[PDB]
Amino acid sequence: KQLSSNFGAISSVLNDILSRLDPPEAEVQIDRLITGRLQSLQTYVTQQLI
Amino acid sequence: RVQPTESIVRFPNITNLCPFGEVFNATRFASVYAWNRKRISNCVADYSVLYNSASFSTFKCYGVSPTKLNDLCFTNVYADSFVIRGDEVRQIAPGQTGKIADYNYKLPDDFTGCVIAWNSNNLDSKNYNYLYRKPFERDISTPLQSYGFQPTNGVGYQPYRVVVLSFELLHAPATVCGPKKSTNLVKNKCVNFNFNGLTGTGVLTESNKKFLPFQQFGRDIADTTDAVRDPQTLEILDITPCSFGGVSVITPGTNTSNEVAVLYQD
Amino acid sequence: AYTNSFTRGVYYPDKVFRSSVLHSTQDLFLPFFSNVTWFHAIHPVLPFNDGVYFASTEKSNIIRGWIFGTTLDSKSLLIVNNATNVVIKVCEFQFCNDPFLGVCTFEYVSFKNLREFVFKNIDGYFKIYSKHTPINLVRDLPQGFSALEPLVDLPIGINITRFQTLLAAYYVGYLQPRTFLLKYNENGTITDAVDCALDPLSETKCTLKSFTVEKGIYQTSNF
Repeated sequence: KQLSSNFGAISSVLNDILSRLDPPEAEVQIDRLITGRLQSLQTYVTQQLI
Repeated sequence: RVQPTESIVRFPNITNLCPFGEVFNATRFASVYAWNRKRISNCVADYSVLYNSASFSTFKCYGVSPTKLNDLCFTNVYADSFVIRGDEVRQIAPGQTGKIADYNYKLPDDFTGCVIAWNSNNLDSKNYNYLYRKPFERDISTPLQSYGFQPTNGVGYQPYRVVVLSFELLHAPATVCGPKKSTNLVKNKCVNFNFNGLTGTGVLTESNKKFLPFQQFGRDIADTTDAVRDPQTLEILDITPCSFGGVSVITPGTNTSNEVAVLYQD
Repeated sequence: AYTNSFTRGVYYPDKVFRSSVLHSTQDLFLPFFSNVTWFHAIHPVLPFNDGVYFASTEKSNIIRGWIFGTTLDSKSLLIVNNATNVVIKVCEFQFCNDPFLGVCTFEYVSFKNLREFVFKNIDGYFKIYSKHTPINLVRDLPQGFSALEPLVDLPIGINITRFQTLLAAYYVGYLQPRTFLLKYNENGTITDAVDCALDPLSETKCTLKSFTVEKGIYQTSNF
């Protein structure tokens, strides 16, 4: 379900951002998505180890 | 990862050239308080004609890119046609306020579209026909101040014709497509499919899913497209992802041999 | 008079297929068991507010359409279902004081029956959800659930605060921005719904994301 979170992006779909935007803005939106999914994954891995 | 064997560009069987000649070469434009909204539907719309035209004073796409405009198919396209003062060009943007921005024409913050404007000093100025004072509020109740457009005035006082190309995003069967050549639909292969901008990679199989007729594409728990409907053949096709697994090299050590065995994962 | 709205007023929030998933969504919905107003036409201009639930148990389809808008007379939407064609115009038609049927930016040309409609406008886009089902009841709205589906969306750009139903009783409700947990079946149709702010049982059901809540104490919201 945390895949579906936008984290401030225009969509949670990566391909929509890649197909809609030029890379000077699409890299920023993708950067927000990597930040959100990486934080969610690190939280998950922390729960996994505990 | 199983690599994609081919690619599929799929667009519906529409061949209609899209009427931008009545929009951008119009003999009359609306006022900013009584702005002309024209619905655009069911056409092959080439926006690179508008993007490569050097007669336009500005070109500001926000939600998409003008290079990607022909790559996407839109559901509903509306051209907000109004004649405004060139000093209020910068008011046509999300999250602003002004005489035209907060009274005459309010534009939404989450706006997905492009705004095109150009000078009309040699067309509209001679004139006081164009007047001024929630998103898209066309209040025409009369309290209304007119524009003093003359051709001998300054650049900030020249009349400028502004077209706001708003695009409704794809949550539905779309109708306003770009100039994309449709391809043949290969089944049971990892393909780089494209259903009106719904790009992706997977195995296209036949499905027994029963869509509602107002629905373009299904979705999954992970907000991913589980199924699509082909826009040229009314059938429901699942998208199974390409078969993927990790690579695990069994080695007895380089102290014994260099012969390895490759275990693929699941 | 008044009738019980029961479980009705739930439509499809989007044009996206889902199946076998308990999807929770938020949109303008008619709340569960709300106090909808009974109108009868044997032996009226009503407000619009924010979204209108409609329902009409028609024995012979006397009710054929509605007039929407703010002033509703030559200054407005209009649906006319004459013979077997639903003729719709958005013209500023000269309507009557009590507009009735005998025995221009848009133009469209196409108790035993329950015809339910949901009328709302989102930034001028007049989204209409509709569903017709056969019934056998002469008294009121029957206790049952059936989803409504979007068929007509019109970017009218028209402010609407009043509406009037023209003609087989009818019932008028109002949509509210309430969170709704919907249950899609194996076939992808809405079969069951939960309002997330009706009562603390349904608040517990919305919190746990399940239509079955077992024994225990469950923190739901903040008083």
